[PDB]
Amino acid sequence: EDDLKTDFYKDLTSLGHNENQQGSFSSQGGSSFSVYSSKRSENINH
Repeated sequence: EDDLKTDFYKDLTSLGHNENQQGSFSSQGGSSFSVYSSKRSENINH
């Protein structure tokens, strides 16, 4: 007699992620008064 049995099992999984997010925000507020005289300025950035 000769018997010969053989198994080869291979399993491969690859997972990839690339994520890119940008946000840039700016707001301005201004009031001006002249002759009473006043100047008023506001600026905000995020």
